[PDB]
Amino acid sequence: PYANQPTVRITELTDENVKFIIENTDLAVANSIRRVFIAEVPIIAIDWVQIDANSSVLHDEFIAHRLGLIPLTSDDIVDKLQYSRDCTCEEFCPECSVEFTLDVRCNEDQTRHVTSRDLISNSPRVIPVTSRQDDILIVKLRKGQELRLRAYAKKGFGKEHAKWNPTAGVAFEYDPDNALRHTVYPKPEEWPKSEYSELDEDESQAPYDPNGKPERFYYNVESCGSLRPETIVLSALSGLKKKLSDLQTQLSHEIQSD
Amino acid sequence: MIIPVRCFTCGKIVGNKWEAYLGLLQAEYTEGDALDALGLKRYCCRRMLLAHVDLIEKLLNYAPLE
Amino acid sequence: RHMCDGDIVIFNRQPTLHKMSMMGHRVRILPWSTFRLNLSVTTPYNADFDGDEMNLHLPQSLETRAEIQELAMVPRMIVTPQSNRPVMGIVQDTLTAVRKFTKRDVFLERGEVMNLLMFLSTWDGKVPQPAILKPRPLWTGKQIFSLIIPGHINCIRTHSTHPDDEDSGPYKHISPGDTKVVVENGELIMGILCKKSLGTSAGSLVHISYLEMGHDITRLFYSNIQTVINNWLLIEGHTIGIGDSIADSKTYQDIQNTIKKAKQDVIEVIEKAHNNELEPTPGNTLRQTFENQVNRILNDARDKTGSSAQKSLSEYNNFKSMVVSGAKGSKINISQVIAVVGQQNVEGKRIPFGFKHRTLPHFIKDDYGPESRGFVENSYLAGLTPTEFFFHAMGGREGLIDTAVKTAETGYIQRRLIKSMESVMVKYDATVRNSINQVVQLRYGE
Amino acid sequence: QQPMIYICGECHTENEIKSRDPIRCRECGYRIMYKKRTKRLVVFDAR
Amino acid sequence: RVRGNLMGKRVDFSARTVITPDPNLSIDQVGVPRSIAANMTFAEIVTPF
Amino acid sequence: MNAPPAFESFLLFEGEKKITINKDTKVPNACLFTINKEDHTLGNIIKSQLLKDPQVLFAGYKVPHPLEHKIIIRVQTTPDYSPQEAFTNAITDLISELSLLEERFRVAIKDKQEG
Amino acid sequence: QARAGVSQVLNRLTFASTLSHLRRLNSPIGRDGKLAKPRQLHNTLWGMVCPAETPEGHA
Amino acid sequence: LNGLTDRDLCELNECPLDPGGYFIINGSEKVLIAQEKMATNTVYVFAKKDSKYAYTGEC
Amino acid sequence: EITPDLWQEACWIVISSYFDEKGLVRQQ
Amino acid sequence: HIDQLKEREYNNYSWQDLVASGVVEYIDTLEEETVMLAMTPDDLQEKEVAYCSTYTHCEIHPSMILGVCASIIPFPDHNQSPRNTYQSAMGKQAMGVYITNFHVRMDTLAHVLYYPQKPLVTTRSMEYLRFRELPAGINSIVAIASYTGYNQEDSVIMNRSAVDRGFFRSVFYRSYKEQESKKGFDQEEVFEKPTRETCQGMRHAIYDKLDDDGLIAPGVRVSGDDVIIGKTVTLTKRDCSTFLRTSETGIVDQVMVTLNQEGYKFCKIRVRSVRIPQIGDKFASRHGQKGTCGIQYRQEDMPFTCEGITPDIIINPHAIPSRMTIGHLIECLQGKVSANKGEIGDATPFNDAVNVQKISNLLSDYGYHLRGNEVLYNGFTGRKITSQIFIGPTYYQRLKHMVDDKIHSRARGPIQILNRQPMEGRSRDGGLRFGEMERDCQIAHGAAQFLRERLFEASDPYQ
Amino acid sequence: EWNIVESEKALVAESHNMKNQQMDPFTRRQCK
Amino acid sequence: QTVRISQGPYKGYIGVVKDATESTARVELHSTCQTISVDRQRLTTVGSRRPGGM
Amino acid sequence: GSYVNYRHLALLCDTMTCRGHLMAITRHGVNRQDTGPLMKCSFEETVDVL
Ligand SMILES: [Mg+2]
Ligand SMILES: [Zn+2]
Ligand SMILES: [Zn+2]
Ligand SMILES: [Zn+2]
Repeated sequence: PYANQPTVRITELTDENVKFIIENTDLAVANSIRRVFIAEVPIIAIDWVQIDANSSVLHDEFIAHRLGLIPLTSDDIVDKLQYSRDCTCEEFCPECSVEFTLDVRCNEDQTRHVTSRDLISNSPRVIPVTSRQDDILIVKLRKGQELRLRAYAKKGFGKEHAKWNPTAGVAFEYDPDNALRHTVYPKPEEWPKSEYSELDEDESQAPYDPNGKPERFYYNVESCGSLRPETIVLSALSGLKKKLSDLQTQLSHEIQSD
Repeated sequence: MIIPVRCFTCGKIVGNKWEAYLGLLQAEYTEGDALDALGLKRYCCRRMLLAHVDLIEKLLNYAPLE
Repeated sequence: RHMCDGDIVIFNRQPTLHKMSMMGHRVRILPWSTFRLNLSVTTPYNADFDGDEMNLHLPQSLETRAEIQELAMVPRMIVTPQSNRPVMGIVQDTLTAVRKFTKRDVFLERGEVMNLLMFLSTWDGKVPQPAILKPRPLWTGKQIFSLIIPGHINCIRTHSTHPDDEDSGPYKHISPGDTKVVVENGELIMGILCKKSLGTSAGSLVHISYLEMGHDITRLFYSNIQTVINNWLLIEGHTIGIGDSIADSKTYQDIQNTIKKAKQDVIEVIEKAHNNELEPTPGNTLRQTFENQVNRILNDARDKTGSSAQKSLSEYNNFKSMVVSGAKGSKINISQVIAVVGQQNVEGKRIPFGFKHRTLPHFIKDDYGPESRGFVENSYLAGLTPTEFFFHAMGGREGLIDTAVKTAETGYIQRRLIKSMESVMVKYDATVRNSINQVVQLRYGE
Repeated sequence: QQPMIYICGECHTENEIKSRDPIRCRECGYRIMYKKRTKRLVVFDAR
Repeated sequence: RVRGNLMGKRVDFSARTVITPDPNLSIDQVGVPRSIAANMTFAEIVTPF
Repeated sequence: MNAPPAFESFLLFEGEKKITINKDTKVPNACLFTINKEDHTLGNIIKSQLLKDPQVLFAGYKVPHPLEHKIIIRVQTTPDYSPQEAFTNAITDLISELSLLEERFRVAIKDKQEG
Repeated sequence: QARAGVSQVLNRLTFASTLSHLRRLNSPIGRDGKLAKPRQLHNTLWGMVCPAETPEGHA
Repeated sequence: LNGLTDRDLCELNECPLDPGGYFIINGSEKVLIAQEKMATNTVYVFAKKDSKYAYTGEC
Repeated sequence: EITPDLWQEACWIVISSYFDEKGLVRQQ
Repeated sequence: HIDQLKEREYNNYSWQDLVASGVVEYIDTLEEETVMLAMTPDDLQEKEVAYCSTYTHCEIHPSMILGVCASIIPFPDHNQSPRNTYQSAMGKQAMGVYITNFHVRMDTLAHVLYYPQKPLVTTRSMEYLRFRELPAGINSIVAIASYTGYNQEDSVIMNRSAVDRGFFRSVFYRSYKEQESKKGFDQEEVFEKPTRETCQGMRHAIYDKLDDDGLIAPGVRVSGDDVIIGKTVTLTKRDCSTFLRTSETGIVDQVMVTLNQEGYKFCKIRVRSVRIPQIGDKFASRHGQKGTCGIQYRQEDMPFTCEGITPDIIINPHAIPSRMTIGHLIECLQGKVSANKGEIGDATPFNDAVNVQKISNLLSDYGYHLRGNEVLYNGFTGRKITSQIFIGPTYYQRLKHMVDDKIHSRARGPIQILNRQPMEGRSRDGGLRFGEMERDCQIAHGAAQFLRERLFEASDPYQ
Repeated sequence: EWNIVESEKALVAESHNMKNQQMDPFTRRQCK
Repeated sequence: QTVRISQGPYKGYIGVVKDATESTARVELHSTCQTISVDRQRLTTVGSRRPGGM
Repeated sequence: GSYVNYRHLALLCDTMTCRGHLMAITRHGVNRQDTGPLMKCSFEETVDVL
């Protein structure tokens, strides 16, 4: 009547994605961790843009939309900042936000490519993905136009909006061989073998297994560039733990109150 | 009108690849090869470079001044 | 005060053909801005959730609110007097989902069972004994569905794929194909549920529930059916694709052979008519009998191809599942998709000669062959020839024009019918009269 | 002291047009002219 | 007059909005939005209860 | 125009409780836990963890309406084991398992880098 | 006493609509006629008039 | 804009993609729908039955 | 010389030439 | 001729050359009845059973019969004629970049889409229709299935994360026209801020929002029942100025002022509005599969394939068999093939070399099921779905039938002048008509009190 | 230009591989 | 007048007060096309003037 | 293949055969009945009957 002892094994560690395997755990925990990877992951992003002069051809809101989707590295800043909603001051304080500025005006004859590199941030570590591969194209200006603005970044998670969605695409998969029969293939011979399939090329699918629980969940968390993959996993685990702790505290208070 | 910043389905940044895609297509590479040369595995992110129409150019033709 | 949750309104759709088009509903505010309503209530209104519009009036008097609540309400207006059968029935994906849910080969674990019971507004709170204790507790789809049936209902219905030569022979009370629905004490025992037992048909399970149990009980029955079947559909899942439209590569051979045989037969008929051998059938001229024979040959060929296609499907096919469930489709649709479309008639006849003695410039004069008069030999999966494409367009246009004229004529017909018997009623003297107190019937409906 | 500055149609040259005056550019002379962006706090939420 | 404003009139407290499916609601319920609910009203008599 | 904001899915409103206990009357030792501003993430793991415990006769959650941010968890244990302590133990052991999983993942990462 | 609808407002909602509107026909027969011979797609309309593009209301 | 290069069209706040062929009345795009009628100077021999004549040689 | 088989490509060059010489709204 | 024509543009070769050379010929409808037309040149002439062997002409390409809106339909022959006609009528209602110089136009009711991608499968006919340059839709990863139930009776489920990233996010403009004129000898209009003192007739709305010239400046927040132009007519003055229509809630793009033919001050203002795709918006594909978005789920809730590819739209499987739109399925399969390969595919109506078997064989060469089905996972619990869902790219459109432009309500609004009954029309803030058929239905229900209330109490009380 | 040459090479390749064409989903009319 | 929400979930938005009362005040949000009813104390005037005028 | 309860058919038949002669459902058969001027104008021929 207690929990289990899951094991972890990394198969590929890079600066763009990680492929780990989790064994000896329930399917619900795996799916929940996945949904946390996508939704509930603190990360910094643009959420308040003050446009002062936009003579471009696009709409006034289009600039804000594109700026909202520009990732910002927050390897060690997201854990320090606090949610603007829970701030105890007025105006976007640097202790709970990061300021940006963009002032580009096409003067020469050739057309400009206003890229993310023009976002001059006040903080050193909170910068768009241009450290170490072109930059995110914002808009194109022509001789006579300009784009002056300054925006602030805040902490948020994907559940609020897609801008705070660090993971590009999580490849969640378990039981490569259709052993638990959770999916019935009308013609097994017509399907290809999974990447993690240990079955030989002769047999189509593993035989049935009545007394068999799902284990060995494979993951392929792919970072967009803002947070490192392993960092995404650690943040998700810590956040899920915090949610459970808060729920437990609330439950204890409710029981005590009754 | 302009290349999006991220793939609608997946979420991977694709905004910073339109210029690279055009350059690779211009040099010698074809589309089917350039897409995987840039690093686009999933087919959901490959439509952004194949389906996208670049209409910002026609818009820039109507320069306000000079 | 503003409209709050629990208030009574009168939701209505613009074309009010019959009584079951303006029923009261209880209010429930939701964030987004779109009217919503249970899918079962879509059949009466004839709505389609494809950009429709539905009005919503609101009374301003406790008198009228109570009157609507007691007379015009959804649970109270389940059975209609026009055909004394239910109007709200399961006619969407829930129907196909439940059909697959009640097959003999449906087994659920404790987790799934306990998850499905949560979506039950009338659960007594006791877990039923599993149908298979060892080697592992496994419930069965029918056993879970029994708890959804309220009260002690008893009814007998037949499934869509019920072979007629089964009651006469042995295995009457134990059917190998799991047909012959049998419910006792409100518990499903045999058969697979389909439109024949859950849809809008006389004697359906919902009809029996309404007649025996109260209207609110039937309402809870509908709610539980949808809330459980839709949730289990997540684990099951339903779809459709090319894999469900491909034949077995032998059915194509049979279809091609049949089509070639039909072509040879029609050519032989034409040759006989040319050489003056086909004698006129009684009651018809030579051209009439020639056309009738050709049409019969083509229809027989189409039926043979459709039957061959139907017999060549697999239980996992989705078209067949949706057709046997009766949710949306028919056998002729599968026949047209796979085997062959058929003849593109217009004005109850074959394609006429718009040009001088020929349908289109491509075909030569006096070409009464099947493909030259509308017979579409190909199928929607394998594309269509341009000529048959144009003929198919002609048929669709004929149908559209028919629908437009019907939509314009039936309204006037209904208006005249309503303006001639708008004052007739049943007085307290248990007799039907009109505004002039002239007795029309000593007893309503004799 | 705001004389309601405008922007010419084709010249894109600023012009000071006051009430009870013809709508024409200071040079060349056209009949089309647009206004300038407001000076208010145009603040959007990149949502 | 007869068919225009005596047998078919225009009534207040009405609405007309697109419809969408919602199986989580019972057959007798209806998912009205918030704007229409706040715009309409229901005259209720005061009572100490 | 009536689209709800995005913070109403996780942030609590003034007056709304995060968790409320309500005893059921149809069977003994059965309570329905109603959670506010949560989704399947925080209910499916608890459902499974309760399923692991043998003393829990019944366990399962639901979502009264997808647009509404609320989930009801119904628990029924043996008469000698109240459902409150069952919920507490499920949360406690789940937290312990997540912490251990995090530690193992961290050590695996630190060993993977040059090792 | 004259005809109606001969000169319509060009629907500039999408380029396809503009192309369609600029190449559209209209028969002078009375609107919503009981007959059904002129509405039916005739065999001679091969390669001259699109057999699929047409309204679905009364016209 | 008779045979004018796309450069000028772009400079004149117009696009080379516009099909054209639509009048401008009071700043509104008016288009003339192509009306169809019976071909003139051709003999038609109909057979109207709802009349006193068996055949009618309209021209 | 006649163009056997290899005609799907030469089928649309004529269409391209026609649409280039005469526009879509050329009749008006 | 083909060689000389393929080198056109460069030298000077055009269609007139073919016509003069004596290769093509214009045959009109009256002469087409006396020629033995042929469909294709190779197939219908080689040597077989002697059909006619006297062909006089030969068509260019069979698919050329289609018109304008029908041509953009991929695989029209694979679908039933009514659905092709529905698509042809709905194509004209698709939003997008309707003209490149849209920022200069001041038309009324202009819609523009942010990211109008190009169809992954383009017919050889739309190359001249100019569709690829000005498309009207976005290629979405559509998965035909019944995930939850909110997409059952002709409805879809869009991805909230996709909308957040700008999926089918379009804009809505609304231009205005208003000018001063000499009404009479004493009557005269003039643009001027109607103050609270001199102007007698005046609205209970905000007026300092606009500048002194009387025209609201660009890029200013506006809402329903707000003054947009400062017109005041002297009788002291009457506020004869217009207001933004109720339930518009936009922002001013630009303000244009000029003189009309008469010589008076004429000005036009257009207000934009970022319409985020919400439930109730009508969508449609290129095959007649209309529908309205029922609910929107976030990415975490939507299902997913073996990798992170969540469907963007989920139509009802049941809409396929009754309507017989296999062309839609073929389009989805070919789009999957094209995306995997990396080049646009061909969907010409009659091609004799595009079947399902060959496409399936191509798709099998990339690690995907030959029929396009794939294994998803329940986005909630994470259990595999038993049925292999059919997911793949597909080109979808968005119609202008927004829900905000149709939603309407009423509570003792303005009344007419002739018969004291409510107004008519959403713009005039009118009530719905309680038609005679509704009266007959109510009589059938026998609810006389409700009937009398609707016809007297809430219609036109009078003593 | 690359698409034009691609189409021409596809046509010549299709003409070359004229060994056998046995496919199920395709048909054509054959009158008389 | 133009105000700015300094506390609460909408902290950071900018809008113009439409209808004000003794306790609450309706403020139309600039970005989103929706009007909310936020408490007056949560607002902070920012104004929009034009110094100079010469 | 549809079904309609016989009661409705019988009621329609009796109403069309109540006054002995076959009253037509059109304006020429119902307005001849001595129902009342306010009821005849509703169906058709408003000003004529008034
Ligand atoms: Mg409909
Ligand atoms: Zn702060
Ligand atoms: Zn993608
Ligand atoms: Zn000037």
